[PDB]
Amino acid sequence: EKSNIIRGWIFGTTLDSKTQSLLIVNNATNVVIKVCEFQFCNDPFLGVESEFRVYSSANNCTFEYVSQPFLKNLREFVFKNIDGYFKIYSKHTPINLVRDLPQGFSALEPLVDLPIGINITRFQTLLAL
Amino acid sequence: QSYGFQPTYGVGYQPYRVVVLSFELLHAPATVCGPKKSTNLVKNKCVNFN
Ligand SMILES: *[C@@H]1O[C@H](CO)[C@@H](O[C@@H]2O[C@H](CO)[C@@H](O)[C@H](O)[C@H]2NC(C)=O)[C@H](O)[C@H]1NC(C)=O
Ligand SMILES: *[C@@H]1O[C@H](CO)[C@@H](O)[C@H](O)[C@H]1NC(C)=O
Ligand SMILES: *[C@@H]1O[C@H](CO)[C@@H](O)[C@H](O)[C@H]1NC(C)=O
Repeated sequence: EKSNIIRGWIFGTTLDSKTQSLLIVNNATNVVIKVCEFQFCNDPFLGVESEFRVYSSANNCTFEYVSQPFLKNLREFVFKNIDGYFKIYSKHTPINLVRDLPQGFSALEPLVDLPIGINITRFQTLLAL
Repeated sequence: QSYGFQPTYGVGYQPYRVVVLSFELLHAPATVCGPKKSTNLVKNKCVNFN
């Protein structure tokens, strides 16, 4: 990271104005989590928050959550589905390497679990500059 | 039709407020539950615990 950039993720079976889906986003102040229908017309992005543009549209949502200012530097994640539960794990570690993942051992301690009860089959990353 | 809720009528005429609630099937993990008990702890005694 060293620069943020990667500010969230999008998940769902269909994310083009059909089928319920999930959304996870950050701006270093809080996490904002939604389970709502979306279309993502033009690939959300910062675009420069001197300049900002909101993603997709407001629609038939079913869940929400906000908490925890989320914070070379490397961060690690895991996402998985378990019969209705959506789990997220993570870790932090500063590194010297610049090419790719270094060696060494890293065990991801868990974050809070979400009992959404909706499938996921695709995902894509939110970005910023 | 507009309601004629005049005060000068009997109980049958007088307005009431109604709330109807229902719950969904177990297609996913539950999310609403009644409050759970939180009893005082015990130490150095043989006890049943949950
Ligand atoms: C960007 O950060 C701001 C904080 O400066 C977040 O503002 C909160 O947004 C949630 C969701 O709309 C509201 O419920 C809170 O009331 C807002 N806080 C304040 C102080 O207004 C905002 O959510 C963040 N946005 C993203 C995309 O992460
Ligand atoms: C909104 O989404 C929920 C998801 O379970 C669905 O049950 C409901 O029918 C949807 N409503 C509309 C108007 O699309
Ligand atoms: C996932 O999709 C299957 C069909 O492949 C469906 O039967 C099931 O109800 C869906 N479950 C969730 C949690 O979306």
